[PDB]
Amino acid sequence: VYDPAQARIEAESVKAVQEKMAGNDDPHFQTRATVIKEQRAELAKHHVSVLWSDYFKPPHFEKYPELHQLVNDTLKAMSAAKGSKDPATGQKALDYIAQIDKIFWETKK
Amino acid sequence: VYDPAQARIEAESVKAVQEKMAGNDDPHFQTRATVIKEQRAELAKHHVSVLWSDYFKPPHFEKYPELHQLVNDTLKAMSAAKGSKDPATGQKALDYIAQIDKIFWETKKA
Amino acid sequence: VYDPAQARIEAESVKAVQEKMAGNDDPHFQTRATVIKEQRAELAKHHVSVLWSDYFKPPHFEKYPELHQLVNDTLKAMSAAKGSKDPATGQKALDYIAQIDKIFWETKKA
Amino acid sequence: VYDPAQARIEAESVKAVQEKMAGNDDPHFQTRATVIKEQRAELAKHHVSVLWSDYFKPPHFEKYPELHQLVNDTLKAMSAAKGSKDPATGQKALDYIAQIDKIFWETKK
Amino acid sequence: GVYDPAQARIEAESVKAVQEKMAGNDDPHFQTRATVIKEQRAELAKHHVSVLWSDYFKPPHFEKYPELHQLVNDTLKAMSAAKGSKDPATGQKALDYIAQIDKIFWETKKA
Amino acid sequence: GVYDPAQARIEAESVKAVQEKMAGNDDPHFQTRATVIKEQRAELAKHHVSVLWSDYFKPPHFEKYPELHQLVNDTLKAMSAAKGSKDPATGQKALDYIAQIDKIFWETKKA
Repeated sequence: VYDPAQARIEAESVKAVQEKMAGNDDPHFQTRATVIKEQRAELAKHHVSVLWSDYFKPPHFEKYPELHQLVNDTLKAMSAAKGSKDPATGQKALDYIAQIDKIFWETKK
Repeated sequence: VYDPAQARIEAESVKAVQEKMAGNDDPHFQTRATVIKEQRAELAKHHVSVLWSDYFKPPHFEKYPELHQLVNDTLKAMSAAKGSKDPATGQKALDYIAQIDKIFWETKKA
Repeated sequence: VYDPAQARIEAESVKAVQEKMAGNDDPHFQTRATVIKEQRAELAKHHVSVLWSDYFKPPHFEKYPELHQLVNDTLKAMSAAKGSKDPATGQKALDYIAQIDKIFWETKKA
Repeated sequence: VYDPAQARIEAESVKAVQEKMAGNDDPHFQTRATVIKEQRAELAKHHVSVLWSDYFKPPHFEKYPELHQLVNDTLKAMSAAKGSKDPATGQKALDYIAQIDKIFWETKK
Repeated sequence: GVYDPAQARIEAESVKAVQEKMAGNDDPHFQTRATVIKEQRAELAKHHVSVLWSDYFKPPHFEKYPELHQLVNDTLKAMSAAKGSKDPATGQKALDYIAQIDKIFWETKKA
Repeated sequence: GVYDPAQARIEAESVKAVQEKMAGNDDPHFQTRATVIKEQRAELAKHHVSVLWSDYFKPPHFEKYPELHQLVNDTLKAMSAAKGSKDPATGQKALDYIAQIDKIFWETKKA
């Protein structure tokens, strides 16, 4: 059922929207890309938060003690991106989702 | 950016919920699982629709004359699964999404 | 029960918001109206989609071979309106919905 | 922009779902029709509440003094229907929306 | 289940909090984000206020307090004005209105 | 804008309120409606608790209170158990957990 792919696609969409904000400076487009970035950001946050609450059971946290702070930093990096036009912040959020994805599949093997 | 993975994952939750409905008889669980199935089914229907309306542009409908119908047959297979406890109806929906995933990537490479 | 009135009313909010964007220059209002236009546009797109997936059954697609495309052209006309301040793009979307409303009722009588 | 047609279609859907609950007694269908009835009911309530807050301006209330309690009774009748399997409660909610619709069009003339 | 205007107050306190942050800044991005947040939080403030009126407040509450109907409407309208404005004063007018509904709320929990 | 666990508490108080109404009744319709409401309100309780953890609580709050991370996870999981159960005791376990996060919340508003 669970997959971090839903967090990736929404966060891949945040960076995509940020790259497009650089090559167009029209007020209407800027506003629209801010409305979509806020929605896609909160959705990415939800999917990451769900992985932490509903999937990762108590023995997983005893196995990877840094997981708790990682999920928090992932959510926080995504909130920074939600507030930024810089694609690097969206990529920081993607790099943070990749770390969770690595740990996620290491619990399916 | 789009990816039919969003539809598949939500459709995979439907078949998984249908299967959990056969190993438990408790009225409260049957009720909860029905609510969840109704939620993920309409979410899967949303993701399939969005692909069709926002991703798939006119050159794709000319290259794939069957695409229009494949999407409608998926949305209806998923509506069937939404009102069925049978894991097969959910597996039928997943198989239609698999046909959309194949066409999707053939338009991403070249 | 279904009715394309739900799509038309939300699409009518889009054209009305586009028109209000031409008589005011205030940055805050342009911003608010853009947010609202993005909201009602996707709501209109939802109502058009739901007609196509849940109401329109296979005998309708055989009777109207152009229905599949009419719905996709509406969803795209509405996506154009969503990213345009031009009242015409919103009126183009309303005109496509009007073609869906005509076909809708022809299948309700007989 | 505003139209009570959105409240009608959702409340016409509540009565429709209640009629179908009478001709089928299978636990799965009953649960599904309860999930759809709860959603369609809250949506009907929202559209009626919006007509009252966003459309009807202060001179309209000075013109029809019974409007305030009508909108409340409409919302309450719809909450009774949300809780009932009886189609008559859904029709009571529809009859109450018809009264608002009558007053609505009498403000457009 | 359980109702409380504290839900309406917090989403309405968010509208004023956003309007105060819009005064010291000028950045096209920050201004836009605040408007998106103000539109959503004001619409949520309007939902909670409407819920108390329909779902919580029963018919005798309308006889005992005849002013309640017009008060809830003026709160919802004040919250629409706050949604449309950038001025913290219109956001505070809605908090003043919610405070009045809050006073009537706890009076009925005593009844 | 402004955060408060009172949002999490009320949606979590609704879960227990629903579970108590499920005990005295047996009606197939009333039982179903309560389950739909319990699923929605518990999922909303889980949202607010998650929001406080990511959006409100900053990094020094995690150093000062090292137990916070596991507490929020156990609250979210306790709320998942309440969502799955009909017993008011599991709905109260989540209120006990939220009460602990509430204590830590007001301590940081003093800091």
